[PDB]
Amino acid sequence: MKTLTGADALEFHKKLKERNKALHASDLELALVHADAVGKERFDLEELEKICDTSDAGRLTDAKERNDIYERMYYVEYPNVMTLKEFAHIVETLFSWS
Amino acid sequence: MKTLTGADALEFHKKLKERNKALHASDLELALVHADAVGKERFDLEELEKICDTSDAGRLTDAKERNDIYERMYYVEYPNVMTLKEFAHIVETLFSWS
Amino acid sequence: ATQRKGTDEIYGLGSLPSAGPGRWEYLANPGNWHPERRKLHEKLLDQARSSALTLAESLESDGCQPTLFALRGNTATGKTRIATKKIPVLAAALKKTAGKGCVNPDVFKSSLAKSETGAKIFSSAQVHSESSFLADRFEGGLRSQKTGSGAIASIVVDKRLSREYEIDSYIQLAKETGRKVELCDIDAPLENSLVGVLQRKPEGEDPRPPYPVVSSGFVAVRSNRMYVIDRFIADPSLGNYRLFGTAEDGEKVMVASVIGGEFSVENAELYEKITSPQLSDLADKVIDKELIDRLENNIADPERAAKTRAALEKYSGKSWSAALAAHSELI
Amino acid sequence: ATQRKGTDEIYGLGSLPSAGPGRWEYLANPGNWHPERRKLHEKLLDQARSSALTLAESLESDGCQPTLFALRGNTATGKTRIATKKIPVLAAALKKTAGKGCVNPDVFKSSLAKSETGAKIFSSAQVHSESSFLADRFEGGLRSQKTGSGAIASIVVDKRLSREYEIDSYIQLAKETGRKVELCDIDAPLENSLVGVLQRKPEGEDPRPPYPVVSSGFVAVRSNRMYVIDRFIADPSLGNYRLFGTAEDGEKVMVASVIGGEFSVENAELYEKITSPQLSDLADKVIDKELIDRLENNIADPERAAKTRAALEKYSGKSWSAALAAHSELI
Repeated sequence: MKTLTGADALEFHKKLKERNKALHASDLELALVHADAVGKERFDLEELEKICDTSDAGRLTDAKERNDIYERMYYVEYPNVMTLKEFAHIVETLFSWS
Repeated sequence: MKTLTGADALEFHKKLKERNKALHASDLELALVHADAVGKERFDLEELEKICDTSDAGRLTDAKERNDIYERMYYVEYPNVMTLKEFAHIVETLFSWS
Repeated sequence: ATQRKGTDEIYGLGSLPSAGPGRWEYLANPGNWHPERRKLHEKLLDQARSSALTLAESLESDGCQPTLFALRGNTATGKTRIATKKIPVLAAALKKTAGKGCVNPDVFKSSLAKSETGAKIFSSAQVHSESSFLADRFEGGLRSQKTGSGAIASIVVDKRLSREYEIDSYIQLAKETGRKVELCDIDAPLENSLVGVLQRKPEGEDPRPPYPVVSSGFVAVRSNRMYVIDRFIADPSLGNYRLFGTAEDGEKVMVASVIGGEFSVENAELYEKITSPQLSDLADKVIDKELIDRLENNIADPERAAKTRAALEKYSGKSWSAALAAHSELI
Repeated sequence: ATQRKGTDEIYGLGSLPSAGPGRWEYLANPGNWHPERRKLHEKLLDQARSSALTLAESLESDGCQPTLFALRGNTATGKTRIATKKIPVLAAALKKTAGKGCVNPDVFKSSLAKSETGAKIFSSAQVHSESSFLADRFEGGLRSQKTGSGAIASIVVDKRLSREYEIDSYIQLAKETGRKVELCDIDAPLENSLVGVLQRKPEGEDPRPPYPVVSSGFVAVRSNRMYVIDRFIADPSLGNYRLFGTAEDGEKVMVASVIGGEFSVENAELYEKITSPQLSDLADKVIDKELIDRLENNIADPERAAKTRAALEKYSGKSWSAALAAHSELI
């Protein structure tokens, strides 16, 4: 198809960003409502950190990043996981691979 | 899966509405940028109305509705249609059926 | 006739006014019609009204208060099955009329297309305008129609009902005439509607629209779905709402409902899917062995599986758009 | 060993500290390792550094200024092919090392898993921690590495690079060491990554991760894609960015690029698709004849078609999650 250039490319890029940001926000919002309804355990980084490592061997430092990454993963990607305990198995799996 | 009830159902419903409204808006926004880039003819209801009928034999009256319906259809559903002239064939087709 | 002129040009007297309500009021005037056609119109309204009245009497006798039964959903989504199974009071009434008596702009099409000659001679598109006008007069006569108890008659509207203005108008109709609104909203994926249309045989009476009708119907019914639900969430006394969607194996399941003001989501995942049209292009997709096998892989019922592949095989190598177009032009 | 203990527990001296940078600084200390293992570490860093230096010399001789070549993309998306075809200066250098010399946390895995014994005896997961630590030391020695002209050495990083903090850190590295950033970002649909992983043979050295690794990698690389592009839109002197996506027939096409500050979208439709993870559930989907046929229907290359169905047939009747899990546990 036709390549978008100059101002059109930029504007398509800007509008797509807004679209993906609303989708991003909405995915978590919707997952949280469903998590309350099934009685999924509230996400707690500290408790999770006690049972596995969420620093990437220290590569990941900013705690506002570690929360965002793992809370969102817990609710959005793994909606059938119900406990922080189970989610730890998963996180450990992710850390064992590249 | 588990039925959502009471406040959870309502909240899922509210959050889904926002999601679909951003998607709704974004679909048109993105289609307009792409339409400018390919040089698709600007949507003009009056010109379209001169070549076909956009009232549903008068069932459709509110001109702010007729524009919204057809402009959005023109850009979002039929992005490879480039002329109001071609889009008229389509609208005529839609009006010939239930 | 000479070309695909409409029956309103052919049987209409004099020039055809370009735009309803100028063409509308012209159509609404019997003197504007040939006497044979005007006589045909009267006969079909009498048949239809007799059927509707039968539905209304059955419904009232089964303790149903004045009700507008509305069957919302895109073409060939499986609305008849849902009605038959999920609205048992209506299923009992429809059985006494073999499904006749409903308000539907296509109800008169076969009769008008055969013109009492014994064979279909006009295309659906040729008779559409005429049958739309007859359906509106049919519906008009029903709005303050009474049964033998003096009660307002229950009626059945099975249109796509895809747009807000349509929804608003039927609500207003119900409110003004003291009717409850029983609304079943039925969803299937677009490809199921396309397959559904190709399975419909010309000798059968169910309409065979081309691709843009089915696709645009799908977008609109999905995009306006939650507005419909809001009307019921906002006003519990309007009546009841139920949404049925299609699982992977093709079975209808309830997805959301408002029953007596109670709002629940029986299937959150499907609810998210079937309230948006998911624009991610189907019209150009070619019907090949793989598409056919894929669709068959989620059909376990033998008769349906067979009819489905038989319909698709007839247009193998064609795009959806070309298949529906070809299947649409059949008379 | 006795169970799936890691090689850092096995070859590490004394107790293993629970949390890097406590486990990190413990790993970083050679005295904390058995002398045989420490000797193995030195030998592999020397092999790796010799390869990287070869890449750097080839790149500089071909007139390439100090550059961090970054190959972003989820597992098994087709990054090697893209590099080989779309970065010809790198393709010429990689040919002199048979693809060795790149910074990749998996580069040491096979050597560590065989421990110079002549056969693979540790699982990928057993050696992962150790090889991650070796990769970081490898990369550390490269950051201010020089060629024979005194110029900073070009380097090649082919990690998933899915997260913002990863992206930020490599940009900072490049900025601090005077390197340009040449970034190719390669996307395939998740199912292509899953099929890609099942085609990878245990005797082959390319990693075989289980489902959650591939899926979570996919979500992250897609969700963080536009942030990467912004860095290049915002700072043209950073270097160049190119995004390649996968068409229906499986061919890579360019989707977006920032080349010399110029931003263009070569494929708007794909750009919209491949900047979000489209959560609409794959882990439980069963590999059956239909899935296999469907995937085959869009593969025209015979060798690839064959390898693809051969890999899938081995796990027919299994879910994606179960197939990757089983294929992952192979040594």
